[PDB]
Amino acid sequence: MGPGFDFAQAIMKKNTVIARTEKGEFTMLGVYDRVAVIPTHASVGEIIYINDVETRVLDACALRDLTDTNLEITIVKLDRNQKFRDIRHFLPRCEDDYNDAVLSVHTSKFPNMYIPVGQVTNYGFLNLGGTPTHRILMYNFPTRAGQCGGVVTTTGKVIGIHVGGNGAQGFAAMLLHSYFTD
Ligand SMILES: Cc1ccc(CNC(=O)C2CCC2)cn1
Repeated sequence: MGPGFDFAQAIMKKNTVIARTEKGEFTMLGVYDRVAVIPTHASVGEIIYINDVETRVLDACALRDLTDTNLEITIVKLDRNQKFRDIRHFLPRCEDDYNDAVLSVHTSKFPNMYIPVGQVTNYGFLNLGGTPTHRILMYNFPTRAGQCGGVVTTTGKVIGIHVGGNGAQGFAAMLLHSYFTD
């Protein structure tokens, strides 16, 4: 409907796949080459389904900060025959607050879904499903089951992936440029 949504749809059409693990279907953001991200609670194994194709996982790393605190981001390298458009130049370099964000989801259950979530707070610490978690972004939208892995964007930036909510607020893990240097 506006430049926020246009940015969102562009990231969603070229840089997302549907990932299926034993814990469900997730929106999965492709970042560059064969490297994508997913919430760590997806419990990625040796094999994952990508758009319903059986795919070997070449590497998976659950990120933690230098205090050894969960960040809820798993970086996955897929044995896929095709590279993602490199979007690393849309990743923020630092922890920050944002205005006017969109949360975008693409699954069997929620195809082509775009939610204007509004102001995003650098919340920091969250007890997420009983796990101490850092670098959490917060937005005042009642997000629901099925939205985990959804991409959080502003105009010009891919800032996070949706990892949970409490019925009134939603929570995203930050994406930082430093996670994807090579
Ligand atoms: C569906 C669609 C595709 C591309 C575009 C043009 N803008 C971009 O490519 C953005 C830079 C990162 C995403 C707009 N809408």
